Amino acid sequence: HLLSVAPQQSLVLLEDVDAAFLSRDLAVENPIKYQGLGRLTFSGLLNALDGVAS
Amino acid sequence: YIDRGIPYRRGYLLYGPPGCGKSSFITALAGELEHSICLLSLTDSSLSDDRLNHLLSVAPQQSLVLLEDVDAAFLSRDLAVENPIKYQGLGRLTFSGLLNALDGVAS
Amino acid sequence: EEGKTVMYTAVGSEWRTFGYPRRRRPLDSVVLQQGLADRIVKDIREFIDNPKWYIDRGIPYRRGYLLYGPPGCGKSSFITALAGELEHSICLLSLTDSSLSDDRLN
Amino acid sequence: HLLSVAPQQSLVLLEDVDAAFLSRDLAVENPIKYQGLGRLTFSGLLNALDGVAS
Amino acid sequence: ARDRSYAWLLSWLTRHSTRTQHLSVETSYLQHESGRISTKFEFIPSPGNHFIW
Amino acid sequence: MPFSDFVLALKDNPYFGAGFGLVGVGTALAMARKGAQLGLVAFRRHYMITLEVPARDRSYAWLLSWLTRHSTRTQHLSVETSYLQHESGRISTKFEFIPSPGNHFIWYQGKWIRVERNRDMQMVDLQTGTPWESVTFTALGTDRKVFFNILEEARALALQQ
Amino acid sequence: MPFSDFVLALKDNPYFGAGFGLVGVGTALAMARKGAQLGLVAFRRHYMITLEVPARDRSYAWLLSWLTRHSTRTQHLSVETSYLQHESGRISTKFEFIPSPGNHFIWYQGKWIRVERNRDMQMVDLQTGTPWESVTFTALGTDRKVFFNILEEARALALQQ
Ligand SMILES: Nc1ncnc2c1ncn2[C@@H]1O[C@H](COP(=O)(O)OP(=O)(O)OP(=O)(O)O)[C@@H](O)[C@H]1O
Ligand SMILES: Nc1ncnc2c1ncn2[C@@H]1O[C@H](COP(=O)(O)OP(=O)(O)OP(=O)(O)O)[C@@H](O)[C@H]1O
Ligand SMILES: [Mg+2]
Ligand SMILES: [Mg+2]
Repeated sequence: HLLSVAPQQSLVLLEDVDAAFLSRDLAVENPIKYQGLGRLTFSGLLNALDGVAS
Repeated sequence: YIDRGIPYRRGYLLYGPPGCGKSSFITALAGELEHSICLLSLTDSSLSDDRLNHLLSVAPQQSLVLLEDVDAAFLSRDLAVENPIKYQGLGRLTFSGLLNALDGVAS
Repeated sequence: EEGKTVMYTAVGSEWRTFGYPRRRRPLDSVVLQQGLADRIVKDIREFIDNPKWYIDRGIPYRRGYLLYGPPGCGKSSFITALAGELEHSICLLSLTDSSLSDDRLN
Repeated sequence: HLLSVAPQQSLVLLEDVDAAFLSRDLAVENPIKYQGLGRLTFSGLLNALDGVAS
Repeated sequence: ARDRSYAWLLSWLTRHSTRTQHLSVETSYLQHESGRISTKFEFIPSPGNHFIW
Repeated sequence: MPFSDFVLALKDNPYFGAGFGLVGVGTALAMARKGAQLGLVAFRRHYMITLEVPARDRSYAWLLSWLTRHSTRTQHLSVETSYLQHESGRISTKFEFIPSPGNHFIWYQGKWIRVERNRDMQMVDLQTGTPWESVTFTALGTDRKVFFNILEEARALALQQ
Repeated sequence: MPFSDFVLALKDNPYFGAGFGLVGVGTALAMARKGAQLGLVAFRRHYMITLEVPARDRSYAWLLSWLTRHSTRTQHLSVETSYLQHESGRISTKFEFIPSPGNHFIWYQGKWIRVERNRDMQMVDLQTGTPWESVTFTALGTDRKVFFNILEEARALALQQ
């Protein structure tokens, strides 16, 4: 929803993306764990950035 | 389907390396068939087995239910070999719940 | 609701109908191993037809069945066909729920 | 918000910064874990101290 | 409603209510002696003022 | 004694006559109030049609959309900002007006429907933002087909555009 | 007996004549209240325009900003402290006044708009601080273009300064 209602003529800025999810050894591992605080998932971010409803 | 008792349902799986045209093809197919797309996020927080069954039971007619990135909902491979298929998610969904919702008795 | 199968579900601590009455699946539309369907149907109908045999001996008037096997071989379809044949309804219970407790299960 | 509405002619004092986040061996490790109580993250502090909206 | 006296007195009010016509329904499953169970329609006096003798 | 003594005692005071004149006034006033309620109830039961729509149904969404579209020149609207993607490839703000809560009147099919956008009472509901909003279609007549036609046209308009 | 006996019984008491005189007073009083409501409803429906803005829309933000700017000499304001960065490089406190909740009157485009800053009712809302604040633009007339012009000018002012 937030990515769908951004003001026109604006730049969405996701700073320090690497801190959102586990990486490297975990990227090799089966799950890309969400090392965060909310209820966001790697698939959710992937589909929001470029998905069907983007 | 009716004359043989088979449930009138179908499901499709598109798999491959990222960026090869899965989501784009689904969008193009929905456009071609004049259907709509019902985006379902399995790894949600408010999603339960009963809620999943209800949601799959009240989908708008002439629509495609889209479960994107199914492999992220549940643990896999070594866990699939292991006894439980653990739900690596946020809500109260279980592997058996999804299995029975996709093709069960009340589907 | 005749000619169709009703499917209930657990809403709190009561069984409430889920959706609309599903159309019956014909029993012969499910092909099991030779004689299995007839055996199960005869057993369940014998259980239904004889409550006096249970009462006269003190046995609780209950029965349970277990269908096991590799996936996709016809367990759920056979259960639906059996519910249609016996003119019964199906009460779907999800053990791995969040609101389910021992007292609520009882 | 707090860093943006500090009273004029004031010094913001962050005392014992090393206790906010895990360090040394964790700094070598992939995540800089928040060894705290609230919902603050290393990237959040970094962007608040010197970021785009600072 | 914090006493078992409430339960006993409510049951006695259900039983001895004369021909009270301000009742409320209470569905329960009653196991017959034949071995099967059938729905039992039990009426409890609905909230209000009732008079007995 | 209460029967005979009071009758003489009441007859003694001329103010008693005015009081029982006022007693009849009170009895008539209570009767008139009762007459109003029964008349209203009978009129509603026999010559008016009402169709309430909760917020728990997709019918609510379709009917709300149809009310937004077909509102004639209603002047009790409320704003609803949305982003509309133009065919040129860009997106611009779209100012859409929905009838604000209140009593609005339409002239569908030669009748005078009295739609009413019910507001939020206690902010309790499910499967929505919990506003418990509703619409009530009231009209004069005995036929029910008008509301069925309205619902079918709302569904058709939802499947249109 | 109820018909004939009462008629004689009522006619016996002269206070009854004043009673039915008061009965007509009550009937006229009830009619007068009914006449008021229908008159108000008809007047609102036919000669007044209303535009409600919820707090769930960006239009609310733009309209609130435009109300802050264009308020003529309104003397029912409320304070709003903010830090304004001067061009010299330092920041100083800025005392900004927003019209406090109440009924304010403007003279936009030769009309007399009756904006009203709705207050908080129950502290329930989403995507905000949950105050459920609103504004209602009421004006006399039949044209709707005035409110559309107000909204467009609010958007332009938001994109300005
Ligand atoms: N066959 C194709 N023809 C045209 N464009 C394509 C094709 N395959 C991919 N693309 C382009 O790739 C981008 C993303 O494609 P798409 O989302 O369909 O990929 P995907 O296979 O679903 O991958 P992911 O799961 O990472 O989203 C879009 O810009 C889309 O136009
Ligand atoms: N013996 C059978 N005869 C006819 N159709 C069958 C049979 N076994 C499976 N099918 C068909 O396979 C599909 C799914 O079967 P079904 O749901 O009964 O499998 P299952 O083994 O009970 O699995 P699950 O427990 O996961 O539901 C249906 O289309 C059903 O018609
Ligand atoms: Mg994709
Ligand atoms: Mg099964």
